[PDB]
Amino acid sequence: QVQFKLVLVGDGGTGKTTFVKRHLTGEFEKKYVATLGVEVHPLVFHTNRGPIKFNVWDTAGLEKFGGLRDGYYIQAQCAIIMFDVTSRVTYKNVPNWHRDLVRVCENIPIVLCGNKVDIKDRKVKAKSIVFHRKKNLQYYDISAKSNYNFEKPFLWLARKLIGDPNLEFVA
Amino acid sequence: SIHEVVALIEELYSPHPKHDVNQIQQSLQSIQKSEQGFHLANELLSDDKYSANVKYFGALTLTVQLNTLWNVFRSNLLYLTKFSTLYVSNPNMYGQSLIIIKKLMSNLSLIFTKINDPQNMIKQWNNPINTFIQLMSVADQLLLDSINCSLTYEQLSQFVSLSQKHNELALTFTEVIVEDLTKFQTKRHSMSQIHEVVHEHLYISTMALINLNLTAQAVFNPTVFDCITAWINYISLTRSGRMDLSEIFQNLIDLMYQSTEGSDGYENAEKILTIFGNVFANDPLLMSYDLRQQIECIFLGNSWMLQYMNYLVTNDFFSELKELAICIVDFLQINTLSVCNKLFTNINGQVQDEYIQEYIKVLLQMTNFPLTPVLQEFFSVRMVDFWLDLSDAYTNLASETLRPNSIELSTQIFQQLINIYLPKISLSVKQRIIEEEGESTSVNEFEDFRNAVSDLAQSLWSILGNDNLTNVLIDGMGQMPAASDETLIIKDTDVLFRIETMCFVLNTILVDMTLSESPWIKNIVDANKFFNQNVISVFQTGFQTSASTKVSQILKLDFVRTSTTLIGTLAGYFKQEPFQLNPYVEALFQGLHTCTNFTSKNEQEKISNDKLEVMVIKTVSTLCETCREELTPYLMHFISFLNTVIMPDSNVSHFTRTKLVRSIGYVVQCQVSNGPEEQAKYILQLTNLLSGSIEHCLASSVQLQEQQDYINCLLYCISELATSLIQPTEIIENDALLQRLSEFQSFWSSDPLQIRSKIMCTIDKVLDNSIYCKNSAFVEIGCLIVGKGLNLPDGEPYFLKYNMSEVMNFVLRHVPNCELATCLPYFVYLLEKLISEFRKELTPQEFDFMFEKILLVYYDAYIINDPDLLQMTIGFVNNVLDVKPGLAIGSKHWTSFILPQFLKLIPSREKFTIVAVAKFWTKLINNKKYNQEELTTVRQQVSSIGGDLVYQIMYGLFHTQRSDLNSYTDLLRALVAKFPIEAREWLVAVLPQIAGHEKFINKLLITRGSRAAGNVILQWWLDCTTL
Ligand SMILES: Nc1nc2c(ncn2[C@@H]2O[C@H](COP(=O)(O)OP(=O)(O)OP(=O)(O)O)[C@@H](O)[C@H]2O)c(=O)[nH]1
Ligand SMILES: [Mg+2]
Repeated sequence: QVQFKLVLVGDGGTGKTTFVKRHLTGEFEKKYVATLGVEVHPLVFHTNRGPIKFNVWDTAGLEKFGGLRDGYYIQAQCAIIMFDVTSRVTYKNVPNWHRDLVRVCENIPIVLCGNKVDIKDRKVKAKSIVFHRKKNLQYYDISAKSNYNFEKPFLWLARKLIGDPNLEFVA
Repeated sequence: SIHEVVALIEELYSPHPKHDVNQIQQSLQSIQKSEQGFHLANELLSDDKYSANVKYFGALTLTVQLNTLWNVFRSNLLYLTKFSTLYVSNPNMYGQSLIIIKKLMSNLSLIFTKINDPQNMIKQWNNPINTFIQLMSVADQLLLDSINCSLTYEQLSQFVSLSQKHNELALTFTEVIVEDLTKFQTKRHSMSQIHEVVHEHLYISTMALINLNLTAQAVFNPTVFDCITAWINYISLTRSGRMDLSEIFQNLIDLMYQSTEGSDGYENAEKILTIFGNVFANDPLLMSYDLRQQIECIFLGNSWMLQYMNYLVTNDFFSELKELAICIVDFLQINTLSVCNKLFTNINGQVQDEYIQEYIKVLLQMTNFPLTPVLQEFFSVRMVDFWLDLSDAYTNLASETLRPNSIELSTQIFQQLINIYLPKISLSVKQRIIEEEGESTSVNEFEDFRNAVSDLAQSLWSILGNDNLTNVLIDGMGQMPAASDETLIIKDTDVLFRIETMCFVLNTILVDMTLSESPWIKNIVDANKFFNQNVISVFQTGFQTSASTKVSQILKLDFVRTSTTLIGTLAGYFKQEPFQLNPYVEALFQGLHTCTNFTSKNEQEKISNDKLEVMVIKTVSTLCETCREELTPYLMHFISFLNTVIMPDSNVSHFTRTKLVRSIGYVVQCQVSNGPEEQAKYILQLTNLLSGSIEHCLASSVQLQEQQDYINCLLYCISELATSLIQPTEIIENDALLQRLSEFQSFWSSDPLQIRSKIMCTIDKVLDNSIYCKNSAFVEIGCLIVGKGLNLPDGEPYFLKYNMSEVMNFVLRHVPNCELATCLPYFVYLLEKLISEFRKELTPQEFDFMFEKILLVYYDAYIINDPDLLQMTIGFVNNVLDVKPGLAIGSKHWTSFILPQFLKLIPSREKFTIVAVAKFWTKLINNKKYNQEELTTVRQQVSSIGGDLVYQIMYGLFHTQRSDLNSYTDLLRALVAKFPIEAREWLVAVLPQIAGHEKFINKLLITRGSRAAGNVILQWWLDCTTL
């Protein structure tokens, strides 16, 4: 099997830990306990060309709990930035996380994820998002509570990291 | 110990580590800070043998100034020193060693912002560029002291750019500084002090360096571009002192226009276009009018711009052409109001007409851009928004200022506009997209494009009207047979695509209309003999399509979708002219019969079959919603067809079963010309059918997934029947019912046919089965059925109107047996519907009864640690406060349970729980439905728990984040609005439990009264966070 380092960043809340927990166990955490520094978890996906595993570095969004902060980004091979579509202030810090990532890993693939689309009091609309300019960067509406675009940010990553737009993740 | 530190640093960054990287990184966090953590970074950076990751971890460990006043100097000294080491080693090298330099730069930015900050050491560090740049000219440690705020000559500045990497580092350093200042500004609002020292030293030398890079050959370095954008984004957030950028914009224009294919392959062209697009999309007034007009001349014109566009289209650089188009549209969209003024109003007689009509001609000419949309060009795509804004500007002009030719010229322009866009949104375009890319994201962008064009056409209706838009679409579509052959299959693909796009835009225009206020639609369709025939032939052609390829499949779905939605919207016409409805009804049911008896099992053609089927049934139901009186002759047939497909052994879908029942119910609802008994005959037949099918399914087989889905289908059929039998709230011609109102009111109040009892005995049999009562889906549909008759207009003779007891018995029979965490919200929403319906009859004893049985007994083992259910209970109490507050105030659980529990939930960490409890307390304080006794008692009660309450608030803001601060302000503010005297009595005791600045807010929160808190609050939170 092949292994890839993913770093998961974004402001506190937004749902990074619940995202990786839904991918790992199918559980949906309703309560918010902020992470302290990082948590590293393997996620294996099955597909053609054998399985591929992302070891995911769920970082802390609160700077009070940042831990190593930039140190987690070293040797990173892909990144996921995440914001809360119900909290516009989380979307305004997206370029902050983006430059913090690319100042140590500039040409790596990064997926931008608007979480919590299931909440229909949505305050950020997809036409407002413009960070799909470059090719090493992609946007997706996702919801860790609704599984909407569940494992699509990992599909796009995988496709660019191995170099084939056709994997589809067989179960 | 340094060797083992380096060891586990390397092990942190290894691909296959042991010893658990989580514990490794925790141990690394333990090392910083420490007695030697600072010295550790020292020895980690100064030793040459350490690797890049290890040196960068050292640079990171230096960042712990967030862990009294002179160790700041020590760390500053070390940043400068290691900075100089690693930046001298950079020029005589090639690559790989830049990220550690960047980190040292970022930390020097943070130092820069700590020293130059309010709140005999040293106060000044004015120009980090000068400080940085005097340190290659170099008894030793004494230098750094005087080099600190040392002035640099602009000649010696230029001397440093003797090599190219020196220029790179100098530009990158200002870039880093303003990027970190931008990050700090986004998070934190306490830097209006440092923006002036940046304005007054760093700005000048930065503009000098950027301008030298832009004007001097042989020293230019593309990094300047990454620098410029930085300083743009930094200047945009400060204010939209004034930092200029006008000369930089001028030189960027000049450098762009010197970039050609032969000069540098338009590299500088695309870079400066990205910069200008950033400016135009986010802060366009940052560029002055003169420079914007130079840009306007260049964008619109042998001309440079044209020679660039061809360069993009011959080499198929469609992505770069797309981003060019985005930039140009964002530019053009700056002066839409002035263009609208200089065109249509009169506030150089025509030599500015000769200019602006040419302007409009080349904007139309650019919109029509000779390439296929989304697949090649977004010029037509991206400035649907320009034309939308221009039409909105025209329609919003003052009626007394328009030119005499305004109507005519606007009609000409915005009509040639639709002439342009109709071929652009042809399904032939989507066909080609999926032929060359398949079901990519380009088709999602194409759908977005058609929807944007449809919104544009809706906007243009107010300018063009029916005479110059809608009648054009209907006339051009209704004077010739698209398929004169009586097969009614449109045989030519081109006329098919054309008529489909026309149907699409006609639909979009027709939905904004209520086709009953005007006989226009009947008058215009009567003048077009082939209109209905062509609509039906579009439907038939699309739906009899031999879907050979998946391209043809998705296009078939598109054609039938367009045609069916058009039929559904023409329903209003059909009501004005019913003798045209029968062909549509016959075609729809013939196609439905085609769907159902279709048994060919490709398994992926049946998904398309079911999509076609649901489209068909949606449109027959939308026709029945409006034409229910005109469809009476079909009723007996519908009921018969329902009987042949309601059975589970049918190839119909459950959703079509439900929509068919709903449409039948629509037709039954208006059958009031006789007594209520004849209509109740139909209703009894339908309810017996549905309930008997449910009971047969429950008794005949084990309830596997098939049987569960069928039970769900039938419960939704009952719900659709109940919904379709609700009287339409709008008054309709010849009610006839109104002559018979009393005798329906007396009939369904008695319900001799026992419809309500039958229906809820069915629901009970479903939910008394263990398999279903634990299923929130079926709990939901049952609660919906029980709640249809609630909150309807008083006196409406609605058949399924359950009284209060009947409702609660229901919930009382089924909350002990359901899965609470998933099912209880539906019961609680039904109880809220109940208490809204019966608000004037309810007593606090009945409120306590339903609050105890449904919520309080389950609060600890199921609710207290479940955010959804907790927000549910808070919303229930809030709803009772909205409706009839004395029910909760007079409750025996008010002081006992509600106030203490909602008092504890204030420092919750879930944002919606926070906003729910804040809503609770705010409405408790600000409820205007109180009588004076209730108000007195509520003030007594809030005065009793006010100290605990204000503690819980301040306890929350101490630990919560900036996003959920506002949710507390509205709460806290409320207090000082109503209890200003106790407030400080409560503040002086809770603030020391969680010094000067505290008293500050106490003097400035109560002084404000209300409305402008929060601004007073965060300046407190920003104080009491650092410590
Ligand atoms: N409605 C909805 N809520 C969600 C969704 N995803 C997460 N949440 C909620 O949002 C909160 C986010 O919590 P976390 O996942 O721990 O946030 P985080 O990214 O780990 O934040 P930090 O630990 O501070 O870095 C949780 O309480 C979830 O209940 C979602 O997709 N939809
Ligand atoms: Mg987390």
